Amino acid sequence: MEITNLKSYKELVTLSAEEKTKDLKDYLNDKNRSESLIKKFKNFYMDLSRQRYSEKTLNKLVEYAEEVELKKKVEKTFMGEKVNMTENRSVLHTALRIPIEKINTHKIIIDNKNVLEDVHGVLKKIEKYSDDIRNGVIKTCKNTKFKNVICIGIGGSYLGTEFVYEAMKYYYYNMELNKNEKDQVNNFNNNYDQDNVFNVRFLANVDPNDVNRAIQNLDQYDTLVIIISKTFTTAETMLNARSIKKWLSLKIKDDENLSKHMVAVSTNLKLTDEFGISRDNVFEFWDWVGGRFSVTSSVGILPLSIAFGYKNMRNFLNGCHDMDEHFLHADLKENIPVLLALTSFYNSHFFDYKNVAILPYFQNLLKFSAHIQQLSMESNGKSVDRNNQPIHYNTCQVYFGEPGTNGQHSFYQLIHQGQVIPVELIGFKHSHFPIKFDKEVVSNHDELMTNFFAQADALAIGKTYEQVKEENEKNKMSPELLTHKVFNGNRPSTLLLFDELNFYTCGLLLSLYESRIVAEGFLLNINSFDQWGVELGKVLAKEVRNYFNDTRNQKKSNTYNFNESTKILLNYYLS
Amino acid sequence: MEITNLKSYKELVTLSAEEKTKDLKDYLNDKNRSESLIKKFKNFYMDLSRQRYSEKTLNKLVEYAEEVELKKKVEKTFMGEKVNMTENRSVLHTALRIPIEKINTHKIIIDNKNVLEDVHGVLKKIEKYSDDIRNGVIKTCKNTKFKNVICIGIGGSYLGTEFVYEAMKYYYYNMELNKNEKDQVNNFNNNYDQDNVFNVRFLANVDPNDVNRAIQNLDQYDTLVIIISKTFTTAETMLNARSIKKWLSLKIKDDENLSKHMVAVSTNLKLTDEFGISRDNVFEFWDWVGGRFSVTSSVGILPLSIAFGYKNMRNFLNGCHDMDEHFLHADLKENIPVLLALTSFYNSHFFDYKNVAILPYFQNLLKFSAHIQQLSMESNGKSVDRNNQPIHYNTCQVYFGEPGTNGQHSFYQLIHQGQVIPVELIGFKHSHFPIKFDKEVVSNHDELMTNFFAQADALAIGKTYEQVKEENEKNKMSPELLTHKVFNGNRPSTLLLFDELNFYTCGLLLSLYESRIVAEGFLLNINSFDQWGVELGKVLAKEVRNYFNDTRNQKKSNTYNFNESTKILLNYYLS
Repeated sequence: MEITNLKSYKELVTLSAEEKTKDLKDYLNDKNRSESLIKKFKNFYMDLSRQRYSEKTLNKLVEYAEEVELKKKVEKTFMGEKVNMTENRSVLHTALRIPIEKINTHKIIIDNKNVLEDVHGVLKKIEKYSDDIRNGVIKTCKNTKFKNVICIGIGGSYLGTEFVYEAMKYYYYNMELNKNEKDQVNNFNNNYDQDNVFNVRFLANVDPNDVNRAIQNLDQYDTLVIIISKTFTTAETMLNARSIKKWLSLKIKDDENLSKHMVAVSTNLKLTDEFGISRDNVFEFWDWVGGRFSVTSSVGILPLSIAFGYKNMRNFLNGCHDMDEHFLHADLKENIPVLLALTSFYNSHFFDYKNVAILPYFQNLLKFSAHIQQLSMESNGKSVDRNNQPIHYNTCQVYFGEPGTNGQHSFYQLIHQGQVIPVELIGFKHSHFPIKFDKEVVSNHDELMTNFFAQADALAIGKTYEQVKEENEKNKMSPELLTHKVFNGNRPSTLLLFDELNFYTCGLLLSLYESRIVAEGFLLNINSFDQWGVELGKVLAKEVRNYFNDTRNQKKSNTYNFNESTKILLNYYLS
Repeated sequence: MEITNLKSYKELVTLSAEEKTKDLKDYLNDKNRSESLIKKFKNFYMDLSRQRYSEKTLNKLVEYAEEVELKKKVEKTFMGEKVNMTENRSVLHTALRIPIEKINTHKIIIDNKNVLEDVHGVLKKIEKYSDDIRNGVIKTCKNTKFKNVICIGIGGSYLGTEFVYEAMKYYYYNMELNKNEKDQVNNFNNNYDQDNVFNVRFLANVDPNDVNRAIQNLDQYDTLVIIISKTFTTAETMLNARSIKKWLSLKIKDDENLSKHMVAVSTNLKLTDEFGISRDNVFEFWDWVGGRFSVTSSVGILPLSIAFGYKNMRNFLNGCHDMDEHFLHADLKENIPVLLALTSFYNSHFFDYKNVAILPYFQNLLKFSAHIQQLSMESNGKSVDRNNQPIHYNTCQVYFGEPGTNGQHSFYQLIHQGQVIPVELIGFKHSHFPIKFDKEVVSNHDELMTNFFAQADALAIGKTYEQVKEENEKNKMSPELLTHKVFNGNRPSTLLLFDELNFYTCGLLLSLYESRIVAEGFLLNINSFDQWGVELGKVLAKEVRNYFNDTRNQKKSNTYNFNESTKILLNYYLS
């Protein structure tokens, strides 16, 4: 039986029909409702009050989570049970961030071995290697300190890493290297050309234009190359790795010097060996770590500990861990990722809102949305349930976004007056670079933040035809045009307000979304952990590859059966 | 009367219901249909064959364009008629790219003046100024050549510019500065630290973290600052301008030296004067240039001619112009932007596909999607028709995307197996940085391109349960799991294949989308040219601004009426 047949789902269909006749502006006058829909965990508030439900409807959503046995399923995941039912695998990204003091108390036995011993064996290796790179114990072939890091990887092998890298770099440069303090503003004399300011680049696209971007103004002698691929056979990553090895070899000709400049994050020891990577330079991860959940494994912990130091990355892991513990243990009504997943499920299923806008009011979060896109869409963009039945109900929404105020000046016209798009706004009390001049009405960070509060309220409340008509008493615009100025309101939003974006809080933010996606897959009754949808395109691309090979070299080999359109475009492409 | 009442619309409702029972795989075996749905204009092919229509249904879409008088409306726009009916304004971004030889033959008289004289007066000023900056005639306060350009502007004042900047920079560095030739590959010795390699930065967010990113490792003495704002009062832009002027003044203390480092793109001559910008340093644009259509005015032409030289920008303008001429003059059945707009309208209205994925298989197009998002969403994300009637039918889709293969490794799981998302794939025959090693099966650019063809075909054809079952004869996966591997297909795509991404072709690409959006607004019967939806959020943010001002300074002023949730979060934010 499908989720749509559950008693609590059928009840939500009728409750949502009544919710559609209610205005958010009226709900926002109820202080009791606001107090119930605003939750606090550590250094942050989550505000669900601008969502189209009464406390009674949210209680029914909790009854739905109970009816699908969400807590039982989340617990099985954390315990190491084979919840990835199509690949028959465990899902243990949460084990990556369990701290050393819990190695025995929080043990997870897979194939008669405590997996936390493997987790910590790798983390100790990263701490040592990154400390050695940063202290100049490990040097380049010219006996100098490394200055650049090229990370080569696709999808999950870099998206999470780039999100964290861009989010944290200025906190690290400003608060740590430049020792900026909260009472001080206008730190324009901050130095960015000093020790341990690594020029980190992500070589993700197989497009050779991306190799061009990766190598731009870099000296091979200052560059460490990290190749991220579980199999060490990934087509794009490995072609990029071979290309970057050729670039390194333009200057670094000796194999032993070349091995000082290359590292791998992989388990294929045979292939890393063949590539010329030393054994001390291979960092492992496990099959129970999904690509889109891999940033807390060596995939992200190794390049981020090189860039920022292991101590900072340990704090990030503690953040992930504390949010994981909250997700597992908190009662559903007080469980932040669960309530966020229930809200998303409610908007998509009962209002048919098939989009989510991820809008952090923080420019350093410019790469967060791109990571959330894979994490959400690749996990939950499915059409077959956990009972192997093809399904027709809504699965994952389309996720998109740009940091505020950028997204605000780009596409909010549609968010206010076009199709309804639920938004998730993320804001902080403090900047990574506070600016304030004496004559200004507000600090620049306060100016940014006026929009964080106002946008959420404008979406919820709108502006009626009569309010537009009242303002027109002075404007005197032609009255037939007034309809163009109406804001219907009832456009939902979630507000996430943290005190500061530090390493610990960035961990809380990552785990919050990883937890939300895991909870949502169980609510949708789909497998969040596989990705069978990526196969067809790869198979067909291999056929085009062979055709390109035979055509470019004018050498017959393979049989081709291209459709009529592809034959016309291939002829143009190859002429 | 609404568009939904038109004879041809009512006919499309019934034709689309039959189209839903037809498979793209069958249509793709018809060479005649493929030849009809593949169009050629200059140096490119547009392939509409993987769209869910027969040639008969596309002819009905053309009858719909005729019934809404699309050609009459497009002609009125090009002629300078006040088609922006809510603001009573002309829409003349197409006049920005009319070449000098057509100044009289293609004249447009607005307020008894040929607007082409104003267009060319500004273009001549840009050519002279950019030539002078690039030849070192115009120097810094230290009598050296400028090295950096900080563009300060929001929304339309930078999105188009950043798209073109990122798209063209490597073509300019590789083909022009390094003189790379098409027969040669592996140009790893290309030099990027030479004359006229400008370090262009875009300061768009009011977040002070963006000021930090803009000034990172820059010397005030090498930096030219361009402030882009029609009114010179835009809150975010002007706070950023004041902040950057303070940063410049840390080293450049004299007003006359400060004026050598500052330029404005504005019409408010009183305010540019007050800011300390010299009269020769103010570049004008007109009210008939919409922000999201402003890249071909001084907004984009000035910073891009500094970065690349006016001659390159003149070729970009010629590209825009040639596509504009095609859009205006081509018969509807042979009109590329019209057919693209009709396809978009058809997918959204008749299939209820409310999303568009913009997927260029070219890393240098990494900023194209962000520009297309504003251009589409802000123009067409409306809910009131041209007859001032509130409407309930679909308007602009949600636009999103990442360049291929990046987007491919991120969210294509959903595009293949989750909700149906029409895609627009953009590819080139040549790279900006060709790479090829002797032992490789294909050049890196060919490897990228195998995916361009394969993805379009995989989306169209899918893979049936019986094809999955046949492959399982060897794999022997548990048979109940086979449903997870099915690809339903019939997922539509448009392919755009150009020979090369040069300045002229980048102009063709920009105009193609500007033309498509203009055509689509007329098909939707909405006003593509206004943006009343941005008002409410600004008004409410000003109230939060005053509250922040009174609270931070502990000084009473204004009356506040915040809802119950905002009061709770404001208290947290301010404590």
